Amino acid sequence: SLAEIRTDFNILYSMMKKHEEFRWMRLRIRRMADAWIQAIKSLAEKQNLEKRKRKKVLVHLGLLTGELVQWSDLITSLYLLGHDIRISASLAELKEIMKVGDRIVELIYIDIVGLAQFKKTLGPSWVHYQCMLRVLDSFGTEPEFNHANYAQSKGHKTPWGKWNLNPQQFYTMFPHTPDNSFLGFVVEQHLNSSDIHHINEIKRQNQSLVYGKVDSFWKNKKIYLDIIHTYMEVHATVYGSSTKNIPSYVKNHGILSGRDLQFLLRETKLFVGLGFPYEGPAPLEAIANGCAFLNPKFNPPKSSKNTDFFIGKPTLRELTSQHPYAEVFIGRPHVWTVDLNNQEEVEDAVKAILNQKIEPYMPYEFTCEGMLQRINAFIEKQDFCHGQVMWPPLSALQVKLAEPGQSCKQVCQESQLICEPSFFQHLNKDKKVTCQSSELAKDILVPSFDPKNKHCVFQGDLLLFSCAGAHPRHQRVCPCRDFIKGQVALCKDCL
Ligand SMILES: *[C@@H]1O[C@H](CO[C@@H]2O[C@@H](C)[C@@H](O)[C@@H](O)[C@@H]2O)[C@@H](O)[C@H](O)[C@H]1NC(C)=O
Ligand SMILES: *[C@@H]1O[C@H](CO)[C@@H](O)[C@H](O)[C@H]1NC(C)=O
Repeated sequence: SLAEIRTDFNILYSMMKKHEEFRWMRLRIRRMADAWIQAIKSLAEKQNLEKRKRKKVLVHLGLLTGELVQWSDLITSLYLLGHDIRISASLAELKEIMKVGDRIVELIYIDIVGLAQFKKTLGPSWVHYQCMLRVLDSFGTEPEFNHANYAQSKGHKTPWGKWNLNPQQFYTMFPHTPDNSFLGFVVEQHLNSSDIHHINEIKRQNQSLVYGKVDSFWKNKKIYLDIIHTYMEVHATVYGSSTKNIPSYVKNHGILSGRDLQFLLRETKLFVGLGFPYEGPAPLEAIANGCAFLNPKFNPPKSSKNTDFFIGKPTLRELTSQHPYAEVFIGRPHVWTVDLNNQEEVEDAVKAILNQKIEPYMPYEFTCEGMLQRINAFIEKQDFCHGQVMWPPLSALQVKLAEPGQSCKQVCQESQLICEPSFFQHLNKDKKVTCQSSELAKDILVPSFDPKNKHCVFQGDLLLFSCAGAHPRHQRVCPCRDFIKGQVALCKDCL
């Protein structure tokens, strides 16, 4: 009934042998297995992992009836932590795994596809298991969209969301929506021992490498690159089917293996964002190998509102730059977020970059070990099956008052904290805000204070608490917590 840190992928490998569909994940796991095992050992030496209940866990990949990376890293983490995993990837496997006053599973990891299938399967008993769902939703689901009646009342047209879960049951690829939990993935290193001793030998050159494998992504960026070029060589890894948009002076390497790319990143001073693709791993991989990242700034920020790429998403989350995580959670000196319309700002950033030495940096949360700490913490401390939650600890709460036009998400972030939605239920009374009157409302923007009238508005619907949302007129009362540098998902007391 207690859980045992596994270090032998044999049992796993036979589990993942049972479908061709799993081959790509098998290969990923096999490749990283040494890193994965050093990780679980290393964690078990800095953390007592000896006192944990073995949990029976469904995982259902509707996807199989980016993602597969996260699935790989999740499934692997569940194994190394010693839990009893039932992988399903078909209606029949799911239907079999399911069909006294007990529960047949304690955790369920699933994607949006699988959730429709899970619901259709369990029918009425849905409710007996919904507190256990952990929904892999890369782009996230904001409370305004999760909550069906309210979405309808706001006239939202997207068929997505409307599941009425606790929004912390949504698991995202990057920490962009603090209404949801951050699961993430591991940024792979393709370097063995001989490469490590060789990684040293590589002398870094005053040369740039452009981010983008496709000629399309380069379109109308000549002015931007010409500024880079002024000061350093410009290398690419572009699939050269067409080169219509590639300046003549670009030194193309073509598509490289992960191994070869990492060696190239080691002789590169600057990795250059073109503005697409949005929040991918490549810039983390660059920063890890000691490159700086030139991060195009978005004015206005891009969202489901103004960008065809995001239309229909059940979230109004905005991108302030091509890589908001790199912008907010790494920043200078490693990351230089700059407006491409501001030619002077770009030139300055490039001049500044060329005159600083910066050490490599991989955030703890995007390693095998950080991921294991992070998932272990969610499994051991995050329970929705016993009503209102007590983790993270209330000791972590630090209230801020967002000014009109500012979300709780922003006010916490701008003060180097993260909005913690589980603290919202404790902001129910005024005990620099004193009310002369209060009312109840079912709105994502409350609790709110009107400092003109000294009128407070409290949340009347537990499912409408939102880190997301700004009041045009009023101040929002906001629950923030501290977080660990490199491990945003946790606070210091979160232990
Ligand atoms: C890389 O550049 C370092 C600093 O560069 C300086 O500023 C740029 C804008 C130019 O003015 C450049 O000539 C200056 O040195 C140098 O200290 C260093 O030698 C260079 N390293 C390599 C690998 O070439
Ligand atoms: C590292 O990988 C390369 C590339 O295939 C291989 O030839 C080399 O022998 C490896 N070195 C070690 C120490 O595993």
